[PDB]
Amino acid sequence: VPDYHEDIHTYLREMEVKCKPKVGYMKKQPDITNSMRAILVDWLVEVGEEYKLQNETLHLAVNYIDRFLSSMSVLRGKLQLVGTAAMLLASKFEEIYPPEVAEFVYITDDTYTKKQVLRMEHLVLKVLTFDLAAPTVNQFLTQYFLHQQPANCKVESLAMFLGELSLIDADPYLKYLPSVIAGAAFHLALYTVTGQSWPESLIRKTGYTLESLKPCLMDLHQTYLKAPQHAQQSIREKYKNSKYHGVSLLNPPETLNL
Amino acid sequence: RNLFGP
Amino acid sequence: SMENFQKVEKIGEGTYGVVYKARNKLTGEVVALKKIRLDTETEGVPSTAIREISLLKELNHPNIVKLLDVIHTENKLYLVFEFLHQDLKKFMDASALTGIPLPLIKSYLFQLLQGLAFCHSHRVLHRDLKPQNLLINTEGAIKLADFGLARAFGVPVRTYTHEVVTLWYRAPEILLGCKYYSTAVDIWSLGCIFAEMVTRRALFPGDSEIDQLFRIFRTLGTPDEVVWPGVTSMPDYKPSFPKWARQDFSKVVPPLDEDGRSLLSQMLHYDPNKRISAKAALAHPFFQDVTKPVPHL
Repeated sequence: VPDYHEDIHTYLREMEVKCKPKVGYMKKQPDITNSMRAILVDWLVEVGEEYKLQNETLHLAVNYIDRFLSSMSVLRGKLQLVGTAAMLLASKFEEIYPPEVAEFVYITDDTYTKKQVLRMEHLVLKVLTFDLAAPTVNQFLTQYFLHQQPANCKVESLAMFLGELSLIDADPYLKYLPSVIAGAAFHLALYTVTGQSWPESLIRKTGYTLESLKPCLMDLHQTYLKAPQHAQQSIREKYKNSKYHGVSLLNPPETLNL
Repeated sequence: RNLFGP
Repeated sequence: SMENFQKVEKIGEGTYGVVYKARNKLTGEVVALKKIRLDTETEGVPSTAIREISLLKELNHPNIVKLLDVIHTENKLYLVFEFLHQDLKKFMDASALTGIPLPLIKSYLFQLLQGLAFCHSHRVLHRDLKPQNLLINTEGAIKLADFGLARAFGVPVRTYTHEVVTLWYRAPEILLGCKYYSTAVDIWSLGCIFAEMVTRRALFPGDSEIDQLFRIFRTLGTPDEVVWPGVTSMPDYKPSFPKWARQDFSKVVPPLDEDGRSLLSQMLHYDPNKRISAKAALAHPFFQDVTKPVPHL
C-alpha cells in the first residue's frame, strides 16, 4: 500500500536510531560475553522453531535483550531468564497465538520458575519503558523485497537467512543499524542467487549505496563464508528446510566484486 | 534445554 | 504515583479492568485511569495491554487519546489517559430530536481521518473503530481511543488475527476470510461511522458473519470479478451468494449531498487496494468548508 510505504519507512528510520542498543555494552558486562550471547540467541532460534514463531518475533526478542543488557548487568546463570522473558514479550507483541507461560518455563528445562519468568517480564518491561515496537532487520528487508524484478523466493529466503545470522554475533553486528544490515543482506542474497546487485530504486528510497553498505557487507560476506564452521548452527539447520527453500544449502560467492 | 546453568 | 491522584467517579469498564475519572491533586489535571489487574501465576501482562501501551506511546497526535503515564507496580498496572467528557455513541443517543448538524459531522470525520492517517503513517492498525471508541471533549475535538485491539503492521502485511473488528463495522475482506488485510479495514469502519452519524443508525447491523455480508451486498451490490478482482476465489466466498444489484448511494444515506456521497462511496469501496486512504480523504471536497464546531451539546 504505497500510500503509507514512504511515511512508514521514514518513521522506522527514525525509530531504529532511538531503539538502538549501546554498541559496547559487552565490555561493561562483568560475567557474560559475546559467545554466551551467541549461545542464547542460537537457542532462541530453536525455541522459535519448536513453537513455529514468526521470524519477526525472534528479531524483536533479540532487540529487547540487547537493550536490556545495555543497562542491566546480569549473571551468567540468569542470561537465559532474560532471554526467556524477552521471547515471551516478543510473542505477546507479535504472535497471533503466543505460546503460554508454562511453555516458556518448560523450554528452559525448569531452570526457572513461572514466577521468575513473570517477574523478569515486568522488569524487562520496566527497563525498556514499554517501548516494544522496535524496528528489525526483518521489517526493512520485507520493504526492500518489493523492489525485486521480478520477485524471487530464493533471494527473499537467503536475505532472511543472512539477516538471522547477524543476530548471533554482537561483534561486529551491534555496530550496524537494522536498515543497513538489511541492505547488505538483500544485496548479498541477490548477488548470490541472481548475480544482480543493490538496485537503484533502493538507492533512491534509502539513500544507501553499495559504497555505504560496504563495511557491513564485508563482515556479512565473511560471516556467510564461515557459517559452516561457526559453533552455532541452529540458523543453518532451520534454513535447510523447504519453508525457506533450503537456502542455507546454497554456496556463497567467493568474491563480491567491489 | 538449560544453557549457562549446571 | 497514585498518591497524587484523587478518584472522582467511575466512567466505564474495559476487558481487564475499570476506568475512573480522577484528578491530579498537584497540577489540577483531570484524567482517566484505566486499571489493569495482573496478579501472578497468571499469564503475566495481558498481550492487549502490551500492545496498547507500546503503540500508544508512539502516537502523539491531537486526535489520538493521549497516554500520559503508566504506573507499573508490583501488584497493579495503571494507565493514565487524558480525560474526555464523552464518546460519540452516548452522544448520538442524546442527539435524537436534533440529529447531528452536518458541520459537526464534517468536523468530526475530518478530525477522525487526521487521527487515522497518523496511525497508518506510523504502521498501526486500530482494528476496532466504532462510536463508543471515539471520545469527545467540550471543545469540539474528537479522538481515537482504545488501542487494545491494535497492532503494529508490516510492509507488506502478513496474515494477522482473523477474529477482528466489531461485526457491524467489520470490512468485507475480513468477512470473506482474506489471507491479508491492512489499513483499508479501518477506513471501512470510519465509513460505516460516517453513515451512522448521518442517519443516526448503524449502516450494517448484522447478527452473524453471513448476515453482515448479506446486508452489505444488498446495499452495495454483490461483488463480482468486475468490481473486485479475486473475490470469487476468496476463502469464504460462496458461488451460492445471492446477486443483489447495487443501489444508488443517494438512497443509502439520503440526507447526504453530492460530495458526502462521493466520499462515502470511496470509503466503502469493495476492493481494499482501491478504497480511499485516510490521507487522501483529507483533501476530498466534502471538507472544503470544514471547521471544528463545539458540540451543540
